[PDB]
Amino acid sequence: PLATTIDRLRDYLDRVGFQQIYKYIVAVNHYAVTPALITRNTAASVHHFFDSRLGGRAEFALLQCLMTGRPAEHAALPDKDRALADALVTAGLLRASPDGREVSGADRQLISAFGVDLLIDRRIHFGGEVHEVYIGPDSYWMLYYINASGIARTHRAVDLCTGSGIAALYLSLFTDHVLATDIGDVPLALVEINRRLNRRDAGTMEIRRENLNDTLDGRERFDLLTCNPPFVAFPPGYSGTLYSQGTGVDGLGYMRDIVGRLPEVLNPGGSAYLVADLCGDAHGPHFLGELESMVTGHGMRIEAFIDHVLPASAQVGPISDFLRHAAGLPADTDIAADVQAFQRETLRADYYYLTTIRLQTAAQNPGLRMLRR
Ligand SMILES: Nc1ncnc2c1ncn2[C@@H]1O[C@H](CSCC[C@H](N)C(=O)O)[C@@H](O)[C@H]1O
Ligand SMILES: [Ca+2]
Ligand code: NA
Repeated sequence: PLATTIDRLRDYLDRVGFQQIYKYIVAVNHYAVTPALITRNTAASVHHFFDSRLGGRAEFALLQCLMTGRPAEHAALPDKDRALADALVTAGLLRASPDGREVSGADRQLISAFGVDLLIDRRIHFGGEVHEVYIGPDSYWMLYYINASGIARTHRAVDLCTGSGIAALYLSLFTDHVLATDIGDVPLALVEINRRLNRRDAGTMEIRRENLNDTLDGRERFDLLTCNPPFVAFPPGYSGTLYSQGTGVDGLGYMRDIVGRLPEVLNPGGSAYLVADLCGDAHGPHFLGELESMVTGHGMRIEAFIDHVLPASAQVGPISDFLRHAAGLPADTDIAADVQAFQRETLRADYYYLTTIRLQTAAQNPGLRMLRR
C-alpha cells in the first residue's frame, strides 16, 4: 500500500509540474545553494505566490500541503488529488484535521534538489521539535563538486550515511549501480520512500542497513564514493544525535575511517567526495594536515574546497542551542562555557571551515590542493 501511495504521489507531482514550480519559486541562483529555502520564515510568501501568481488553483492545493504544510479543504481538492490525500494521511505523510474537513502537513516537507524530488524532515525548517533526518547546505555542496559527465553507467557508486537519500539519488541519475547505506530507522524508511518517488528500485539502487566501518572493511570496490558523515564534536558528557555527533576526540573519527580505507575501497582512479565542517586555525582546517600521508603514502590527489568560514565564537550559540534542544536540558545549564573550553583546549578551533574534499586514487597529478577565497 505504501508503494502504491508513493507511485500515486509521483503521478501527482508529474501532473502539476512540481519540480518546475519549486525551481521557479527558489530560482536558479538559489536552487543548489541550500535546502533551507522554503521554511517557516518564507512560507507566507510561498502561499502568496500560489494565491496571487498561480491564482489559487485547486490543482496546487495538495502540493502546498506537501511543500509548506498549508491546509487545504478536503472537499476543495480535485477528485484524483483527494483520494491521494487520503492515502497520504493513512501513510502518516500528511495530517487530517480532527473533523476530517482539511488536509495539512505532517513531519515531511517536499523539496527538489539536484534534479531529484525529495521528502525531508519538515522539522528542520519548521516548528519546534528536533528533527530526526538531516539535510543541509553541506549536503548540497558535496554533490556540487561531482563531475557528472565523468560517471559511466557501469560505474559502481556508494553513498555512505545516506540520510534522506539525496546523494544516492543524485548518483542514480548517472550510474545504474548505487549503494546507499545508513543505520537509523527513520532515515532508512525515508530513503526507501524517496527511491520509489524517483522511479528507482533495488535493480539500480540498493538500500542497506550497515555501519559505515563495516562497508569500508568489505570486499566491494567502488568507482565513486560520497559521504557526509556525522562530524560535529560536542564536549564530553553531552548527548547529540545520530546524524550530528562524530566519533573520536575531535568529532572527525568517521572522516579518518573513510580516508584510511580509500586506497582499498576505491578502484584505481576512483574518486571520493566528503564534506565536513572542519576545525582549524587562521591558515586552514587541521584535518587537511592529516591528508599529506595519503598524497605521499598512496599517490592520491586531494582537493579541498572551503566554501564557508566562521569564527569559533559564532558556533558557540548554535552548538549550545542544539545540545540543549536535543537532550531537553533546562535553560540554566552553562553549555556555552563548556563548548568554548572544548573548542579551545581539545579542538584548537579558532575557525570552522565548511570543506568539501575530493580524493582520487592513482592520480597522475598527485598532491594536496586547498582552495580558499
Ligand atoms: N556509523 C554509521 N554508519 C552509517 N550511517 C551512519 C552512522 N552513523 C550515523 N549515520 C547516519 O549518517 C547520516 C549523517 S547526515 C548526512 C545525510 C545525507 N548523506 C546528507 O548529506 O544530507 C545520518 O543519516 C545518520 O543516520
Ligand atoms: Ca523566492
Ligand atoms: Na554530517
